[PDB]
Amino acid sequence: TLNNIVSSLQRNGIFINSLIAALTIGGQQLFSSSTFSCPCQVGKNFYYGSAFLVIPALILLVAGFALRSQMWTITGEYCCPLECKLACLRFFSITGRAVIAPLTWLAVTLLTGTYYECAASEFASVDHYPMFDNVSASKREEILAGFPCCRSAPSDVILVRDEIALLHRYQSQMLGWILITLATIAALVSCCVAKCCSPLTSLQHCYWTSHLQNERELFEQAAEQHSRLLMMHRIKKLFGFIPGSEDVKHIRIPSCQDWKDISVPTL
Amino acid sequence: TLNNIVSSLQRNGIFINSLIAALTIGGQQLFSSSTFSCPCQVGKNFYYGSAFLVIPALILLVAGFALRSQMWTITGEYCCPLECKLACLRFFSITGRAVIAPLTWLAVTLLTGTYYECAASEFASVDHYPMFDNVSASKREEILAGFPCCRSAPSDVILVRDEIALLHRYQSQMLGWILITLATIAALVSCCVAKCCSPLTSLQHCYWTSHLQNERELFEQAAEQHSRLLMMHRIKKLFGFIPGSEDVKHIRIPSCQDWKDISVPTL
Amino acid sequence: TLNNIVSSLQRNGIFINSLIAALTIGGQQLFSSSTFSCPCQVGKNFYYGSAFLVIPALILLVAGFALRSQMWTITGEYCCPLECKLACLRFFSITGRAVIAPLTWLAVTLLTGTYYECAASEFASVDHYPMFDNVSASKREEILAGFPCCRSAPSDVILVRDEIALLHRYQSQMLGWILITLATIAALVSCCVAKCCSPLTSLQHCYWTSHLQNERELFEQAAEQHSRLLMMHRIKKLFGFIPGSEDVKHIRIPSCQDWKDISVPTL
Amino acid sequence: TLNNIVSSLQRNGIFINSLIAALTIGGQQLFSSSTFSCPCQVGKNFYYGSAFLVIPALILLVAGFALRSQMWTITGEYCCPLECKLACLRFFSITGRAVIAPLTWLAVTLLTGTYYECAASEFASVDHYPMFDNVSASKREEILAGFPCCRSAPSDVILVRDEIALLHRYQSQMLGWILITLATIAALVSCCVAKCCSPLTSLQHCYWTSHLQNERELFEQAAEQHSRLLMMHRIKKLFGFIPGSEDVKHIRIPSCQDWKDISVPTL
Amino acid sequence: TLNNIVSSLQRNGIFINSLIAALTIGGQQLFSSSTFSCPCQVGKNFYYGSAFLVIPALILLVAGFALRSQMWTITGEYCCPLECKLACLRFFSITGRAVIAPLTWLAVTLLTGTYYECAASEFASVDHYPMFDNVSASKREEILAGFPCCRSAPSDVILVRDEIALLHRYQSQMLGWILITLATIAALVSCCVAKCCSPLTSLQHCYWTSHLQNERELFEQAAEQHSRLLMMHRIKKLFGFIPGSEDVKHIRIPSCQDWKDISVPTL
Amino acid sequence: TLNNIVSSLQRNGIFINSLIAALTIGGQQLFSSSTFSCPCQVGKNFYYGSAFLVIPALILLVAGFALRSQMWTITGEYCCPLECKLACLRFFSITGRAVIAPLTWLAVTLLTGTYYECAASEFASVDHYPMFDNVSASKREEILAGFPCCRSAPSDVILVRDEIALLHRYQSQMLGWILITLATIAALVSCCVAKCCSPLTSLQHCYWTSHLQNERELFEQAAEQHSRLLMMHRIKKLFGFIPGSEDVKHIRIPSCQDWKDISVPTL
Amino acid sequence: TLNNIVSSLQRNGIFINSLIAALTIGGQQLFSSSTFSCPCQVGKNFYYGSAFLVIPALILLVAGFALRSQMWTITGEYCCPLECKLACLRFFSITGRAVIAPLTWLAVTLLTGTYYECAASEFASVDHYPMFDNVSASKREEILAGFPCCRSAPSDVILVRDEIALLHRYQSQMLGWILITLATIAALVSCCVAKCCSPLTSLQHCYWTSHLQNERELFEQAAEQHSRLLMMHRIKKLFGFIPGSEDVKHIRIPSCQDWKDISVPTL
Repeated sequence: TLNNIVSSLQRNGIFINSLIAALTIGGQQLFSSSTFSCPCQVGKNFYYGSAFLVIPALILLVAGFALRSQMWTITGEYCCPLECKLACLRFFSITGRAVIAPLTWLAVTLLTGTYYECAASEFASVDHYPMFDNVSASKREEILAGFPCCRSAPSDVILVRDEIALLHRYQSQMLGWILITLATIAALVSCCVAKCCSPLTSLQHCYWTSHLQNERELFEQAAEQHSRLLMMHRIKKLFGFIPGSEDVKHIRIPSCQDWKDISVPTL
Repeated sequence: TLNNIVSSLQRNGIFINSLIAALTIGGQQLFSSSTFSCPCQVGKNFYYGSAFLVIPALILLVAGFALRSQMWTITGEYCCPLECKLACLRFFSITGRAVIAPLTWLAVTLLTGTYYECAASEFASVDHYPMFDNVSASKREEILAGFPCCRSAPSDVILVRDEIALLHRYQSQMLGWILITLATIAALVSCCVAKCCSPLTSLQHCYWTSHLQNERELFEQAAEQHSRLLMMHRIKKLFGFIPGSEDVKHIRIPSCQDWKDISVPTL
Repeated sequence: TLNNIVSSLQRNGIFINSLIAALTIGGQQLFSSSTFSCPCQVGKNFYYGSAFLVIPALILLVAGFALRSQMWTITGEYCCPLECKLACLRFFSITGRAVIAPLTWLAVTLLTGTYYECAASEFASVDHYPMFDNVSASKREEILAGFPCCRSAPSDVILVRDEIALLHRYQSQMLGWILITLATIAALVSCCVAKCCSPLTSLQHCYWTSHLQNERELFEQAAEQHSRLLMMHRIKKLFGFIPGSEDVKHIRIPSCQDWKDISVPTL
Repeated sequence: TLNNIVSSLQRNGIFINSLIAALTIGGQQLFSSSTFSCPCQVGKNFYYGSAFLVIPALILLVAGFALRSQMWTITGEYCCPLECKLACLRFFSITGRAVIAPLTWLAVTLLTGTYYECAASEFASVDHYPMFDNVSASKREEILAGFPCCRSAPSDVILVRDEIALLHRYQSQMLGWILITLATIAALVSCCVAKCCSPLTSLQHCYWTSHLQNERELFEQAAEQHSRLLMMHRIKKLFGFIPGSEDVKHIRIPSCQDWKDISVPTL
Repeated sequence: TLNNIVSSLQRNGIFINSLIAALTIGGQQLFSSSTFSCPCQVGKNFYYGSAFLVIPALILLVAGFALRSQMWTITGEYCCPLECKLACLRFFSITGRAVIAPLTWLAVTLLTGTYYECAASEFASVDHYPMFDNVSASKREEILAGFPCCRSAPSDVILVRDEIALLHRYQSQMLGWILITLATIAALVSCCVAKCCSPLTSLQHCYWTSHLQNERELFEQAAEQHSRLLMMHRIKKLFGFIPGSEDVKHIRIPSCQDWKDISVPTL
Repeated sequence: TLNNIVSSLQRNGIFINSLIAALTIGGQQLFSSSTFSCPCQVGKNFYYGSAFLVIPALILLVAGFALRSQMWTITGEYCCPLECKLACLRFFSITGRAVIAPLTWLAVTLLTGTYYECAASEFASVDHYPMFDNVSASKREEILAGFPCCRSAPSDVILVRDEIALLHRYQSQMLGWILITLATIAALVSCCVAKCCSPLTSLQHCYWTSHLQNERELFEQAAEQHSRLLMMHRIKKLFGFIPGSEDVKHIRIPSCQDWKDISVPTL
Repeated sequence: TLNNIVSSLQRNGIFINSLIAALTIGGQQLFSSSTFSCPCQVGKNFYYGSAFLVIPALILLVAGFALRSQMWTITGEYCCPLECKLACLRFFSITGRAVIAPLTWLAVTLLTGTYYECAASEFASVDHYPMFDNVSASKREEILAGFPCCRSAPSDVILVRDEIALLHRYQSQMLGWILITLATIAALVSCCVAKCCSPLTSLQHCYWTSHLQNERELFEQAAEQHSRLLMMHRIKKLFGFIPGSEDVKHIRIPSCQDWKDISVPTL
């Protein structure tokens, strides 16, 4: 009964996607909490924030594609009629499974806002501030590059610092919501177009998916068993008894040519 | 006996709806407690409050529609007599299941009132207040935009601040109740009209719903088994034995054309 | 033996009603403790108290009616001799089950008294108080509207405040008892009239109720099984084997017209 | 063996009565501890104490009568020889079960004495007290109405207050004992008269009570089963198979008139 | 059922790789936390940081290759047509398993950044610093070599120290991301080329891998059993009974030449 | 099933080696923590550090060789063609098992560095230090010999002390890494040469190892049983019954010569 | 299965030796911690340290020899060809088991060093110390005899005391290592010579040891059973029934001579 509910969960797309999203959230939380500190330099703040913001998204997307064995088969079909559309639909389902990780990472990282502040702490528009008039441009880049990591300046500076930080957090969370909404809308219209383009009815589709899963599992079982039987026959020929046999009555001593023979697997 | 009560709960619309509502409430509580802070800017306070207030409602509604497989089938029927009314009724039941999430999120978020204060902290009507007479309009937008996040001004300011906050909380909770009542009334009249328009009697309807559930489960079971049998026959033809067979007496070595053959699934 | 006592409790009207009442009490306690604060405005105090006092009662009553499936059947009978009286009696039992929630909520909320103080904190009769003579009417509405939420005024004000609060709590609890007594008396006379009007004897009534419960459960079981058998025959016709069969000897490959055929359920 | 001792307790009148009394005591304790505060007004103190003292007694008595199904049957007999006396005896046993709740509530509430002090804190006889000579009658009602809730006056006032409180507690507990004794004596003489008037011997009575319990349970079992059999026959006629049957060989498709037919239950 | 899921995990490449990565991370954390301290010398800081950075990577890579028994067989094939490509593919899978450890160690050690600071604390570009103008070159190497381990100098020195440390941490984490991205991209293009060059189809490949695993396990089982049977026959010849036999009736005392005989195993 | 996984672990070389390494690490940690203190003499510091560093390595190596029973058999073969190479390979496997302990002890003791500081605290190169110019050579050996155990001198001395200690820890850990790398490289090239020199194929080798293990276990079982049977026959001859027999009917009293006879075991 | 692994451990020489060593270590630790205090006399310090150092070693060695029953048999053989060498080998194995205790006790006691300091605290070479020049020889023995137990003298004395204590601890631990190395080397060369001198091959030896163990256990079982049978026959003769018999039909009353007879056991 345990394996019953195990497979029943395995089929559930919702459970697998929720697990992927929860794992991404937790991993991102730990990762940010431990290994994130702003450089607080002048030219290198941007790249530092954008790397954490973007790179793991690409990594996780490429992982979500490459870790699906079915993707390799469909690529082999493409790599050097109806079948084209069916391949497109399988690749579509693969994309649906894979895309959940980069977008959840991006959404949680933007909603938290910590990365964005560091990423765009130099682009702050400072035109109506009383302390920044006299300061030289280079000195301006220096004072502007210090705000996110820490505060050591007088109270007026920490005031303007907190105001800029609040503005940038707002911008970050707004980007997060724009991305969430755009992604859900795109996924909806994409499922709509996929259903519209499908040459199958609503019943043939279920038979199709079941056929795919059963076909893969059955061919792997059969191939493994047939190979084992052939190997067991090669060994019975060489030694003179079947490996599983009990109380074998005839044993054949191998010669010096038989070893040479069984060296090669005949593919 | 466990799966007995599991399916018995699965049928219960009341239990599923209560679970959806409890999960939405808890998720909203955590979400608000962790990632909510007002920008306390001048033009950007509104959008920030309205995003949290509205966007997750749209997200959850689109989710409640799209996650129901039956909706995809009915759309396929619509996508390029009595059947039209039956499709309308199924889509109606789907809507009934889906609508519970956005309205519970909206009701709990309005009753709590925290989002509304930030959302409409600029529109405060300040005409009979003694400190706001002399202040310039821009300075007025600046002092008005600071009240929700924190208080650093003298005691008179914190007094007027607390009064405005109480007024806005009142308005929020009133909107919450208006929405709850309007939604329940609309749901009631909608179920009434649906029952009135139904061409079925009170008994044919039960037979209908049972037929729908049984039809879907049975066709998926049958299709999966038939596909497995056909695949098991293709493998018996290629290898020479049935994958489940024990003590197979005849094994056929595949040729170089058979692999080419079994490459294609014949759809 | 577990399901034995489970159904035995399910039949018990007393247990179900006690559970409904306990759940309403607990929910009201939590709800009031968390999301209740007085606006302490001038015109908006009343509506705020009356909403919490009244709206959930209407909500819970409409819920207690609409969540009973039998009510839908009786409405369908009414919706576009002896049977009329029997329908009246069933609807009466439904009302008996449903009414327990709004009245328990109202009784507990009035006995607690917290809502009533806020609801009617403006209507206080202030004619024999020494501080309210000179105060202007608008200023009077302002001082009167502040008493429930908090006290910041001198000791004389907190004295008169506590006195008004005690008077209003008294009025609230008295209303609570009047409502409890009126409701119990009405329920008693209503059960009396229902028994008096019943055209059945004391024995035919038991047979009647048992007939109703058995009729509903049996027709749902039978209809579900018959639909499953018909579906299993349609699938045997299409595929060539019965879904439950083991070691099927004849498999029929479907054609391109059979899929079209089984697309429609024949209702 | 569990249901054995469960029914054995169910028969025990002593256990059921002890449970009712313990539940009433605990409920009264919680109720008084949470929702009881004196108004400390002038004209409204009395009604406030008398409501808590009396109303729940009436409520619980009407509940103890109305919750007994047998009472409904006997009323139906009365509602529009030996049988009259037997009905009187059944109604007598019902009264014996019902009366335990109001009298236990009254006894515990009077023995505690908290309600009585508030109920009769205005009627105090103040004729030999040195501070009450000069005070005007209205001022006297004001000072007299403040004693129970709290003490803020000088030490002489708190002295006379504590003395009045002790006197009223004494009166309350004395009333409690008078009520307990009167109730037990009345119950004793009432059981005596009931035994004296009973036209049955000491053995016919046991057979009678057993007959009543067995008659009710048996008729409900039989009626339910007979109704189920008749319903199962109506369904066999409509569908063509009995709902419990396994491997049904003949299935009859219903026509459009059969649904109309089975719509009505034939009562 | 335990060994079922044990082997099912054993097959999972993802689980084994995740376990290797987690173990490497934990071991690196402990190792760095306990046995890492900078020498804070002048010429020897570099080698000290580069050893920890690089050497364990080489060690773990050579371990990941050498601990795979299959690698020894393929090397024996190489050591003094289609088979060459198949050997290349097996060696490729071995590389895929092995490479996960050195790159995870390098990535975690660079992302942490502690090693890099010590490794390149001498190469700091000091051209625009006010305290380093006058200092002699040798004294410069001395002050520059002290920053990572500890701070004892005045506040200006600890300021410039913290700035250099932040710059070097930035450079380290950037190198970490460059390495992660380059490694994932190389692995992707490498799997692509391997799939492109594979002379097998998508089905022959599964049969191939299953054949390899079954062939190895079966030949080891068979060889062990055959050797045991031959040994049991040599012992039956020498002693006169089979080691497992019960109630042996004939025992042969060995002579002084038989011991000489059984001394040699005949290979 | 327990003994199943017990033997399966017993075969695992990796598990046994990991256990040996963990035990060596823990034992070394305890040993160093409890019984290690520097003498802080002048001529005797070196020997004291080198003993702990080196002696347990020799001890553990000789133990790893001598505790393997197979080593005794191969030595007996050597002690006063193909067989020589096979003996070399067995001795090689023994060495592979044995070498893991001394090198792990050496690596952990060097990486920790505590022993090395004491071992080479006299050889410190003191040529560019301001306090050591004037001090006489003997006094120099005295001040130099005190640094590791404790510090009682002024702050300048503890400064130079900490610097020397850091330098020596660096040298120790560098030696540790050099030893680890040299050992792994030597083990790799040694396994390579052993595989290259092996006159067996990749399959004959598995049969060989299995033959060795089975041969040893079987001959010990057979020899023990045969000896027991012969002894049981000597006792049956002397006493007149077989030791395991039940309900022996004939008992023979031994004479005074039989005891003399059974005194000798006939070897 | 429990006795299976119990005997399997019993055979393991390594487990028994490890247990002996652990028990000796723990016992020595407790013994030293509780009952060890230096006399701090002049002539009696030496004997006190040497007793604890040496005597328990002799005790434990004599115990390890005398507690082995096989040693008694071999001594009986010696006490008033090939057999001499076989006896030598058995006595050798006994020595191997016995020697582990005295050497572990000596090694742990020397490595700890506490005993040695007390044992040789008088022999300290005091020739280059400034306080010991003037002191008279007897006074020198008095000051020298006080250092180990406690310190009450000025700081210069505690300095020279700690230095002497460190020197003596060094000497102790060096002796410990010399003893460990000498013992392991002697054991190795001794096992080598024993294997070299053994007239048996590598297989006859296993048969020999198994024969010895089986011979001892079997003769004890047989002798016990035969004696029990003879005793049971003497009792059957005297009483007239066999002690284990059930429902004995014939009972013989003993006479006054039979008691005299059964008094003697006939040896």
